[PDB]
Amino acid sequence: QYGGETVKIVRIEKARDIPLGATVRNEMDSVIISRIVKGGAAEKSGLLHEGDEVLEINGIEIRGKDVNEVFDLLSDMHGTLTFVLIPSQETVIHVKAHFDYDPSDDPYVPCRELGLSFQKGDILHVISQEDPNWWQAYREGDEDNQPLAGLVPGKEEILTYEEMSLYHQPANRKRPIILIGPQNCGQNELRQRLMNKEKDRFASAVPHTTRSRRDQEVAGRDYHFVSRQAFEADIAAGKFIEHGEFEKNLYGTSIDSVRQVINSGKICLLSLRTQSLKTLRNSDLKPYIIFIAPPSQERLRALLELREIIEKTREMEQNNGHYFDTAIVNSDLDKAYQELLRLINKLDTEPQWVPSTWLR
Amino acid sequence: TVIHVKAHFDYDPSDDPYVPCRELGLSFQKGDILHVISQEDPNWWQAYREGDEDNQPLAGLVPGKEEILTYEEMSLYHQPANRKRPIILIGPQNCGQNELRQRLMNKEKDRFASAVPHTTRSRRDQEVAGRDYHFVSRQAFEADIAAGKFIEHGEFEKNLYGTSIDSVRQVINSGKICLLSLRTQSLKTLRNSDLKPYIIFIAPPSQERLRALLELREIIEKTREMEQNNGHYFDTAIVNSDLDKAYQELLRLINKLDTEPQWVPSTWLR
Amino acid sequence: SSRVPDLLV
Repeated sequence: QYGGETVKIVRIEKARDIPLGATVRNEMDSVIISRIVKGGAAEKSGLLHEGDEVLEINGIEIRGKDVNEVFDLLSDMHGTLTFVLIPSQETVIHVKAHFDYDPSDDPYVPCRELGLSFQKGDILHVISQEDPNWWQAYREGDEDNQPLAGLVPGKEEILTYEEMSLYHQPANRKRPIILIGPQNCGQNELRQRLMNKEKDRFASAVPHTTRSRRDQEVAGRDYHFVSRQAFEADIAAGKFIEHGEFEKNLYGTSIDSVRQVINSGKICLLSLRTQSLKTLRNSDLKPYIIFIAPPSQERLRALLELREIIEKTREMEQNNGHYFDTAIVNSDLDKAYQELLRLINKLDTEPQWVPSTWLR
Repeated sequence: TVIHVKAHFDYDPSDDPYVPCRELGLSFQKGDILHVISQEDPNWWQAYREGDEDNQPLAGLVPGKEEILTYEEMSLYHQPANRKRPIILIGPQNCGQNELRQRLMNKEKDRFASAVPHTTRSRRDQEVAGRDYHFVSRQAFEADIAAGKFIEHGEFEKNLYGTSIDSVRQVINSGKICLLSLRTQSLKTLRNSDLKPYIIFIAPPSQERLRALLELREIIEKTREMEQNNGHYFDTAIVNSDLDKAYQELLRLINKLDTEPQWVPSTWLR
Repeated sequence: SSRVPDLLV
C-alpha cells in the first residue's frame, strides 16, 4: 500500500498563515519539492530536501492532483504535520548592485512571490550561491522582518569594455578545444567520429580515481589511482576543472594532466558542464570554447513536450553565457562534422583575439 | 598608439542629447570590436569599426563610459585611531569649493592640513623648500610621468604642477587629516592605489534660488554641466544651500567617520 | 512560457 517503496514519515510544526519555505512543482503524475527557502521551518528542522516527492499530507492522499488544492490544504491546517516521503536518488558575501531590476516585467523567474525588487546602489546580503543561476538574498537594512529570503539573478561580473590583443598559435603547442551544449544533441557521436577517423592527431586527459585497481588498467595508461586523503587535499587546493562523486568513489580531471597532453604537440579534447568555465578561464590554458546547438522544433522533430523543454534549456545556456567564440547549428550530421574540421584547421593560418590579461 | 577594445552594451545614437553634433554616431551591436585611435578626450573617444566600415575612414565619436561592473564584493571597515582617511571634494567650478575649503581649515587650528606640490618655478628665499614647496629640476620631474606616481598634473606658463602620492601618505602617518580639490579626469589612479580615500560631491542649486543668489544662459550652462553622471565613483553627495548651513552636514559626516563603520570594496583590504 | 512556473506552499 502507498506504493510500497522506501517510505519515511516526518513531522514539522507549522503555525497559522505562515509559509513553510518550500517550492512545489508539478510534473508527471506526482508533486516534487523543488527548493528549500532559508529562514523557514523546513530549513530550521533541516529534514526535507530537493528532489523528493509526496504521497499523503496528514493522512490525505496527494498523487493524482494539481498544485492548487495542495495550496488550499496547506493554507487551512495548523499544528503538527505528518509527511510521507521517499528519499532522493557558506558564508555571507555582501555585494553592491550596479543596475536595475523588477520581477513583474521579467517573464523568466522561477516564482512570482520571491522577486525582491531593488534599485541601483543598494546593498545585499547573499546567503547561498548553490544554484548558480538564481541566488538567495536579503536586502540590507531590512534583514529581520522580511521574513523569508528572496531570489536575484546570477549574472556573473560582465564589464562594459575590455582590452583585447592579437595572438598567433605557436608551431607545436596547440590550444585545447572545448565543446559545450545541451545534453542530447549529438556531441558524443561527434567526439567518437573525430577520434576514430583521425587517430594520431588528437588525445585526451586521463582522470583521477579513488576506486580499486582492477587487473586491466596498469599505472598511467588509463588512470591515476591515489588515496582519498590526497583527493580532498587537492579539492581544497583547487586543482580540479570538474569533479563529481559517483558510486562511492571520486572522479575528476586535473590541470597538470592537460598540461602534459598540451606540452607534447597534440590537440586536447574535452567536454564540460556549464558550471566549470569560471575556473578554466582564470588559469593559463588558453582554451577555445565552441557551442553546439540544435535547430528549431520542426526540423528537429524531423531529425528525430520533450522537444519544447530541450529548446527551453537551450535558451537558458545563452543569455547568460557570452564566453564562447562560435556557434554550430546542428544539421545533417556529415555537414556539421565538416564545419567542425573547417573551424579547427582555420586556427593554424589566421591569428585570433584574446583578452590582454592572458599575456601580461 | 592604438587600443583595441570589445563592446558589451548595445547603443544607438538616434537620440542621446549629450552628443555635441547630433550626427556623428558610430552605432554598433553587442559583441563588436572597436579600434580606438584617440582617447585623450575625457569623453567621446574617436573610433573605427572592425568590419565593413574599415574601407572608409571612420573618425566617429563613441561614449566614454569607462568600465563599470554588475556585481562587486564589499566589506565592512572600521576607521583606525591614528591613520585617518583623507577627504577629497569634487564639483563644478563655480559652486563654493574654495570658500568651504578655506573656512574649514581656518576655523580648526590643528585638525586639518594639506599636501605640498612639485614646482619647477624659480627658487626663492621667502618660500622655504621644506615647508610649502618641493623644488625639483625639470628633467627628473618630467621623468616620473613614465612611472605614473602623480595624482593629477596640470600646466601653467611653461611650468607643470601636480601632487605626489607619497606626500599624502606622509601626512596620513601623522594626524591632521589632509584635504584636496580634484578634477574628474584624474580619479582612476587615486582610486586604484592603496590610499583609501573618501569622495564627496558639491552640487549647485536650482535655477530660481541660484538666480536669487547672484542671465538665463549661465544658469542653463551650470544645470547642464551638473549632469556629470559619468562618475558614480563617490560615496555620498550633498546639495548646496545657505552657505552657513552646509556645515550641519559636512562636519557631521567628517566627524561621524570616527564612530560608525563604512563599506569599501573587498580589494583594498587584502 | 515553460509551465505555470511554480508555487510556494
